[PDB]
Formats: sequence, C-alpha cells, structure tokens
Amino acid sequence: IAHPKLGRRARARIARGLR
Amino acid sequence: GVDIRHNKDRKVRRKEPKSQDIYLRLLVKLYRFLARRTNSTFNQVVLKRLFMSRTNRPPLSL
Amino acid sequence: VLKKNPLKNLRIMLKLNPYAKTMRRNTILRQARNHKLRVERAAAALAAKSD
Amino acid sequence: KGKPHCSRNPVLVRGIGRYSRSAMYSRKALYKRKYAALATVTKPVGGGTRVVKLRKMPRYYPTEDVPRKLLSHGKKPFSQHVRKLRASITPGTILIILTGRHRGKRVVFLKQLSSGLLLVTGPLSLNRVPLRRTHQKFVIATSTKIDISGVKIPKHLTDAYFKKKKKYEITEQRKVDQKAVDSQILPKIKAVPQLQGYLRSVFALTNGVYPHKLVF
Amino acid sequence: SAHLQWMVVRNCSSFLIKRNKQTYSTEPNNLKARNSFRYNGLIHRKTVGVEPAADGKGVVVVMKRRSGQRKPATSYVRTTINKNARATLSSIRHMIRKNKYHPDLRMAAIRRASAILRSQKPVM
Amino acid sequence: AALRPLVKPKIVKKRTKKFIRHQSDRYVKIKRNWRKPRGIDNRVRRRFKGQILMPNIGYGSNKKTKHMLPSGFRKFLVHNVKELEVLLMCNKSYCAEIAHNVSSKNRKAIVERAAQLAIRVTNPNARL
Amino acid sequence: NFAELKIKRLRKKFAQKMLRKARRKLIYEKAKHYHKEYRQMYRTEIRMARMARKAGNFYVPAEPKLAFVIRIRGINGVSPKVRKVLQLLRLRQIFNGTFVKLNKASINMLRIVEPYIAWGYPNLKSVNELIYKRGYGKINKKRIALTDNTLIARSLGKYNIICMEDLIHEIYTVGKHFKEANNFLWPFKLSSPRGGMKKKTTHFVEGGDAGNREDQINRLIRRMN
RNA sequence: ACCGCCCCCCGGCCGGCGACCGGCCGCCGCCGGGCGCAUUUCCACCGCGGCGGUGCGCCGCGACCGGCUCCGGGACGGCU
RNA sequence: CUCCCCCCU
RNA sequence: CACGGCGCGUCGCGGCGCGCGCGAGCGAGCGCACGGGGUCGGCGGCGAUGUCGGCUACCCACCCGACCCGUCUUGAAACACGGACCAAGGAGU
RNA sequence: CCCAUACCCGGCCGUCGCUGGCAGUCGGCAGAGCGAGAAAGAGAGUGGCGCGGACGCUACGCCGCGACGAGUAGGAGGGCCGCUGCGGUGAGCCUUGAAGCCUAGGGCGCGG
Ligand SMILES: [Mg+2]
Ligand SMILES: [Mg+2]
Ligand SMILES: [Mg+2]
Ligand SMILES: [Mg+2]
Ligand SMILES: [Mg+2]
Ligand SMILES: [Mg+2]
Ligand SMILES: [Mg+2]
Ligand SMILES: [Mg+2]
Ligand SMILES: [Mg+2]
Ligand SMILES: [Mg+2]
Ligand SMILES: [Mg+2]
Ligand SMILES: [Mg+2]
Ligand SMILES: [Mg+2]
Ligand SMILES: [Mg+2]
Ligand SMILES: [Mg+2]
Ligand SMILES: [Mg+2]
Repeated sequence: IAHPKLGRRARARIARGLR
Repeated sequence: GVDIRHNKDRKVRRKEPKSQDIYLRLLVKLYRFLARRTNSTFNQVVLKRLFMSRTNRPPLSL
Repeated sequence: VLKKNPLKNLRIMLKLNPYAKTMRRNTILRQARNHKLRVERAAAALAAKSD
Repeated sequence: KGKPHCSRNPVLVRGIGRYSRSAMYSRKALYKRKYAALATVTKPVGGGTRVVKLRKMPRYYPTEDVPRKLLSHGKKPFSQHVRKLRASITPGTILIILTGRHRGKRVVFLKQLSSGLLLVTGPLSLNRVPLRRTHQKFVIATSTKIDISGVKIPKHLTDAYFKKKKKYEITEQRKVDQKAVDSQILPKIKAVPQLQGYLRSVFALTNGVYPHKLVF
Repeated sequence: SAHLQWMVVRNCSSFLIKRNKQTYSTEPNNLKARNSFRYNGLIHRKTVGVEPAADGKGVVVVMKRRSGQRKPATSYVRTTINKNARATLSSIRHMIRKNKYHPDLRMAAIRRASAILRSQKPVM
Repeated sequence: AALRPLVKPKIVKKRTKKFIRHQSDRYVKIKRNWRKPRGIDNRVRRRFKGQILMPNIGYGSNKKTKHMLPSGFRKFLVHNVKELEVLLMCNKSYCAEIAHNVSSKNRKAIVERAAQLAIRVTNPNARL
Repeated sequence: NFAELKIKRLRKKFAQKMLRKARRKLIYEKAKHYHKEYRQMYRTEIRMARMARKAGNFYVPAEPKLAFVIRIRGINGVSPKVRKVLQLLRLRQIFNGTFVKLNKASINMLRIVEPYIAWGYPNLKSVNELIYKRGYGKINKKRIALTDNTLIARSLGKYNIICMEDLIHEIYTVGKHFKEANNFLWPFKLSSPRGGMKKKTTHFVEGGDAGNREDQINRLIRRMN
C-alpha cells in the first residue's frame, strides 16, 4: 500500500471504505 | 583542532568574465538565468565558455 | 531548523518514531500495575505475619 | 448541535492518553459514526442614497514599515499561564515576609489568588498588616498551621480589588473587609497557646544560627 | 535600450553620490532617491515621478509618455493634485494601477506622496 | 521628544577600547595609530599572554547594527539644502549631519528644511 | 471555468495525504517488528547459555560484529601511518566517534591505532541514544541534523532505510548496506567525558583508557554524550 | 559591352514602429468648471476608549514556553 | 454532526 | 489490536491471505498542544537645582597578567650590535 | 573536587564550498504553488456588491544552508584607508569665515 505506484488503487479502496 | 589541509580548499575557476564591456555582461546575465532555470547543460557549457579568456576562446575557421 | 532532543521531547520523538508512544504507554501501565501488585503482596504478607 | 462530552481517556501522563487508537475507536463508537459527503452600507441623505464604505483607506502611509513576525506556538499571555504553588504552603499556614515593608513579620496565609499572588494577612490587631498580596517566592513557609477550612472570605476581593490606583486613603470597604476576615481568624489563633505573641514578634537572624541548619 | 544604458550609467552618473557607506541617486523622476534599476527615472520608457507643487500646497505627478522618447521637451506630462490626503492617494493609486503604468512603483509613489503632503502641513 | 528610528535594537560591541600601537606609550614619536608589528622577536606579534591585543576580523560588529548611532540612526553627511531631499524616503533610519564648512546662514536654512521634512539632525544647534 | 480544476487540486491533496498516512503506518509497524526482533535476539543468548549450562557444556557467544570507536588523543605529533588510519576511520578530531563493522581488516586497522582510540562493543541503548541525540546525516556533502524522516528516506531510500528505526536497526545488526548507512552517518562529535578519564596515555588493561574495552564502552558513552 | 555592390523611382510581399507614429473609433484613468447640498465628504479638538505596529527617561521584579547543561528524589524490570 | 446513564455546582 | 463498510469474494490456500465495482482516489467543522529558535492581552519605584544616563576617553585605587624594540641568528631580555628626545627629508625608480 | 585558546551547546565576524536560490513584482486583462522519499504535465482539446493587496532587484544586487579560521621567509586579493597633481562631474563649500593647528566634548569603523 505504501508504494506510490502499485498502492494507488489500494489507497483508493481504503479511502472509500472509510466513508 | 581538526586534521585537515587547506591548500586546495579554494577552487580557482572563473565566476564571471574578467572583461569589462557591457554587451558580454548582458549576455552573461541572460545565460546565467538560462543555466540556473533550465535543466539543459548546453546553457551551462555556453555560460562557462562565455566566462573564459581570449586565449581560451580560440578562433574557429570556416 | 533548531534541533530538539528526541530523548527529552516527547512529540519530537513521536514525529521521528510513532511507536515510541505505545512503548511508553505500555511501560507506564506495566510499571504502575507491578507496583500495585507488589504493594498489595507486601500488605498481605504483613497481615499474615501479624496473624 | 450535540452536547460536548468529556474526553474519553484520563490523562495517564502529560501528552499520553490511557487508551490506544483502537480502544478509542471503540469507546467513541466511531464504527457507527461514519460520515460521508459586509464592507458597504447604503444610507439615505437629504441627493438620494450613498453607499458609504466603512473600513476606508488610510490617509497616510509611513515612509517605511517593519515586516511581519514568524509564527510561534508555545507562547501564551500571562492571563492564562498555569499557576504553581509550593507544597509546603496550605491555607492556614504561617509565612515570613522577606522583602516587603513588613520585613520578617509572621503572617497568616489564606488563599491563592488568580494571578498566582498569595492573599495573605496576619490580623493587623496584633502584628499590624492588612489584607495584602505577596509573591510566593519572597516568603518563608514555616511548618506551623492553624485550621481555617471553616472560615469564609468574601468572593468580591480579587486582584482587581487589590490593584493599585492612579496620597493613599484606606477605604471603608477595606476596613469592613479586614474586620470581617479578622473576626473569624483571630479566635482560631487565640485557641493555640502562645500564638498571638509569636505573630506579634518579628523574625531575625542572630549570630551562630544559619538558615540551612535551622528548620522551620 | 534600457539595460544597456543602465550598465553604462550604474557607476558613472552625475546624479550619483556615494558616502558614509551609502549610495544615492539624484535625477528628478526617481522615487526613493536611491540608485537602482527599477527606480532610475531616466532609463525606462515608462516613468513615474512625484514632486511638491510649485505653489506651497499640492502634489505634482509626472508621467512619461510613450511616443517622444528622444524629444525631452514633450516627453513628460504633469498633473497637479490639490486635495485631501485620502483622495490624493486614491487618485495616484488609480493612475498607477488602472493604467497598467509601471505597477511596481505604486507603493513607492503613494509613500512619497504621503510624505510630501505631511511636509506641506504647517509645523506644530 | 526627538524623532525616533523605525527600530531600536540592542547594539552590542565585542570591544570598545581603541587598539593601541605597540610601544606607543614609551615614545611621543610613535603615534597611537595601529600598525601591525613585524619584528622577528615581537611579543605582540607572537601573541604572548598579557600583551597588547591585535585587531582581527573576529572583532567585527554584526551587520544588522553596524554603523548605527547610539540613537539608532545611521549618519549621512550633507553640504546644502538640495542634498537633504535625498533623505526624504530614508527617513526613519538615516539622520543628517551638516558639514563643518557650511556657514551659519545656510545652516539655519538646512535645519529648518529638515524640520519641515522630519529628518533628524544630530547637530541642529551647531552655530546658534 | 475550472469547475473540475478546483476539485482536482483537492483530489491531489487528498491523495498525497493518504499516501503520507500509509507511510506513517508502515514505519510504525516496522518499528513494532524491530522491537519484537530485538526482544527475540536478547532472549536467545540467555536461552542458549542456560541450555549449555544445563547440559554441563559451555556456550561461547558469537564474536561481536559491531564496534564503537572514540578518538582520545590530539592532533599534535602523530606518526604518518597512524594519521592515515585515523583519516580512513574518519577520526580527525579528538572525542570524535564512529561505528565500525568487524573483520580481519578492521581488527588489524584498529590494532595499528590502539594508543589513539578507545573502542568497544556498543549496546542497543547506546546506539539508540547516539543516533537520536548526536546523529547527523551527510546530505549533499553538508552536515544536516536529522530532524525528519524524509531526510533519511531520500538518502537511503534505495536501500529500504526510510526512518530512524531502519537506520538504528541496520547499524545495530550490521545489515547488507551497513557501509552505506554508516557512511551516510556523519561522525559523532562527543563532549568531553564527564567525571574525567582514568589515564589517557596508557592502555585500558593497565588502568588507562586506550585500547579495547569489551562492554565498558557503554559506560564511557553514557558520560561522553 | 559584361559582372559585383550601393543610392534613387515605381510595383508586390514579409516584419517592426517597445533604440522608430499620425488620424478615426471603443474602453479606462486623471485634471479644470457646473451640476450636486449634506444620515455623504473633509479639517481640527477631547476620551487617561479599543485594535495593530514600534518603543519604554532611568532603575527593577515576576510568570510560563523552548534550547543546552549540572544535580536530586521516587518507582519497575532482566541476567542473576 | 448517534443515543443513553451517573455525579458535582 | 495503526482491527473495523457492502459486495463481485477463489485474486485463494482452506475462512485468512488478497484481487474487481460501489458519481467512480473530494465529509466537514471547532478546540488543546512536549509540534519548522520568546512572549506576556504581567507588574513596581524614582524623578528640578539635586538628581538620572554617558562603553570609550581624564586622573586615581585594587586583583591577575606582564623582561625593550629593531636586527643577524639553531638559539635575544641578554654580559651581542644600533637607539638621549622632537620636527622635517629618507630608500625596488 | 579545581581549570587550557582542547571537546560539547549557543551568539557574532570573516573565508571557502553548495560553480546553491531569486528576472515570478506572472493582479477585476489576476488567482498568489513547485519541500515533496520515488526520472518525468495543478497538460490542451475530440467522440461513446465593495476596485483592493507590505519589503524587494546598487543582478558588480539580495537571500539560504554547511564546514572551517595558527603563522616567519614568501605569494595573492580587497581597501567608501591615506598624500600630491590632471580630465570629468557635484547650478559643491567658503570673509555670516577656507586651509592649518589645539582640545578632560559627541560618535563611527576589526583596522588603515
Ligand atoms: Mg578551529
Ligand atoms: Mg592554494
Ligand atoms: Mg624567533
Ligand atoms: Mg604530545
Ligand atoms: Mg563535576
Ligand atoms: Mg608520548
Ligand atoms: Mg604577578
Ligand atoms: Mg645585526
Ligand atoms: Mg632563520
Ligand atoms: Mg660589546
Ligand atoms: Mg655587527
Ligand atoms: Mg649607543
Ligand atoms: Mg616624514
Ligand atoms: Mg559551534
Ligand atoms: Mg590565518
Ligand atoms: Mg593632549
């Protein structure tokens, strides 16, 4: 997740899930 | 006390043309700006060669 | 930037290493619990000796 | 809207909470608290109406001006500084004033004031000092105490009351407040034998006695 | 051009005075009276000046026009403003800003005008 | 109620005594003006203990408060009225001094003009 | 227009904030894992010694891989060879210190300069305190104090060192890139030893301070920093 | 006679007129005079009035915050 | 920006 | 416990790991602070012919330090040489 | 326990290095960023009221970070240090008092 390139979609996933 | 030598501490390269004419200095201003605000090294080389002396800028023949 | 001592500045230490907070919280709670346990054990031992 | 609840964790140590992030996520019940997405005035004039512009431009700029300052966080005005008090000082304790006009006079202490100064008084009937303020640093707190937990001092007296004005004339309010306080203080100190004379006396240092040796 | 004559005159002007570890410029249309490329009043095509009025009260604002660069006689236009300080400053500010006329001198012109005005007010 | 500068910082000087030339006390022919000794045996040159100090660059005052008068201003010398208007915009930091050659007849005019223009003059009553 | 541009600004802002949050969580979990690993390593030696004693044999612990070296002599009158070795070890000033990984070359190099240095085997607490209090990074040939994790992350990102915890762990365990980490680490400038030294000139074994002291270097560090 | 270059006239393009513009129109700003006539605008004074900036005539004290240090008092734990 | 309960003024 | 949505869930080993959609990577406010170098929205006195300030500079006292310069020289305070004092002139053109 | 001009922390001066940064003062004709671990576009497009906003920039200038600073013989640089005369320039100064000289007066500069 912390990787800027490959973790973009996972970051989007957790961000949307927090909502 | 530090175990160092200060012989070669100061580098000798030119920072600006030794000449006093104004046209070359205007060119130097322009290319200073270009070199420091452009990533291309052609500008850096050109500015460095502008700094140089006459004997270090030999004429180029046709 | 003025360099503050992480070993003495809690939030500077947290900025550099967030897990230090959980470490310090855990050790404070553990020490308090251990001290309470030892105090109560000493009180019980004194009561038994009096008995 | 919503009544402001108190903090869910007691302060374990300054800056560290008792409960961790997950314990807080549980206690706040955030698992069910999810959320998702002037300068002109018109006036009549007797013409027509005029749009007057308040906050008008200045009629003089100075020759030069200083720049702004950088921002800092830990600095607070004296009004909201946290007030500290020595452990040895409790209401009903005898203090020794060290620097005022009342040098070395034994004085009873009543209350810590709002700005940190000590509201102090030894009944001026015997040691001749009124209701007064004194800095906690410039007094020696001896280990002799009386019980004044059952006395009432007026709430109207405060730092605004004791603030200097502007010849100084004592006011009838000052007199009546001093009488009200001393009428309760005096019987308490008269119960303890040889205490009124002790308060009347004045502390001093003679040869052969040293503060670091003597205890008080 | 402009930078060329600036390089010519940066150190060899009759308006230059240098003493006490200082340096000052003297030519008329020079706000802040200091030797600099921005504020030199003879180099640039667009120049702003603020002077006290010939009469004991008022402020003269001088603007360099665009056409007659080589014609000194008909190169400056002068307007005299004799009103309250607030409206004088507002007029100068509008002239500098809404004309897009050398905007970097707006605050300098306002400061200089304010000063001239105070000077004009009787002393205590 | 003289005019005050824009800012009055705390001027700090690393040294206040003058730098006295070595052996200038023994002789009158030796002026007080500093000269670096260059003798092969000179104690002052060799920096012996308890001798006359030698000026270094380390004593240099800080740039923020360098050349500041005790009143907080910086000096500027003027010879006539026309040079006074130069200091119109360097008002709150630069004070004016009348040159000693100026006659009193012009001195009164210069001081009165400076009074109008709110420029401080350090010697306003120099001829009375 | 820019009805989309304005929202794109804050979209980028939110993306960057989420990335920063993820990085913080990563370094927090890595610190927790490092703490677990340290506890495991500490208990393992105790366990092995106990089992060896129970069996009646002996358990010789592994030779230490990391040492701390402090220069304890001045600049005046140094043999050229000793001067060269001190330059290589980066001790150009009295009461300078540095970490050295151990092998045959390091042993012989330190033996050459025994009279000029006091060196030992640093403790985990000593490493922690030295990194946090005196630790400066050598960024762009400039001595920069390490006040933020990004300074470490740029200079050692390619080696997967991204914060103080990575730097300390890598130094203490002598990782694969210990050379890069130590070289990025500027030599430590330690204060004079509070309480004084025993005798600077002679060896530690004969009551002095020079030479190798196995674990007393921690006692020395406690007062020199 | 031919070729090269340059000056001038005419015709056609390209570019500039910011080291070098005139007229017309539009927009804006400024100034002078009337219109405006006082809940607008301006000038001067008072309050120990407030906010912001800079400072105090001299001599002093206190408070909290941060950096660096020296020291003291507690309590907890590991190999032992 | 959910809802309850307890205590002191 | 730096755990927290629903799903399609093999993106899967047997669920956990771990992928694809969910107007599609936008929730907002207030508040406290061990948080990119000090502020007080805190105070107290003394001021007209005897008092306030004046680093340095004038004189004096005290404590510590302190041998006379220039020069040749391995080595100068030297029982090595030049020098009573002052003014002007005086030597890489 | 005592203290060196040594070491650690802080302030200030200067030197050296980064051959560092700034022409972006891009304003009702505008939209105020390029400090942020990851070589590169706040990319352009086509289909399913109140008129308002400090300083700057002698670019031979201004600003920011680090490190360092002994010195004879000797070498180099900068002197808004000094003396005399010449070409320019200061609508400079001056019998309402120039030069020079004296001073327990007020100051500036590390120093000349
Ligand atoms: Mg040094
Ligand atoms: Mg060299
Ligand atoms: Mg010698
Ligand atoms: Mg030795
Ligand atoms: Mg000690
Ligand atoms: Mg020896
Ligand atoms: Mg002596
Ligand atoms: Mg000789
Ligand atoms: Mg010799
Ligand atoms: Mg002889
Ligand atoms: Mg001889
Ligand atoms: Mg003789
Ligand atoms: Mg002579
Ligand atoms: Mg330092
Ligand atoms: Mg040197
Ligand atoms: Mg004399």
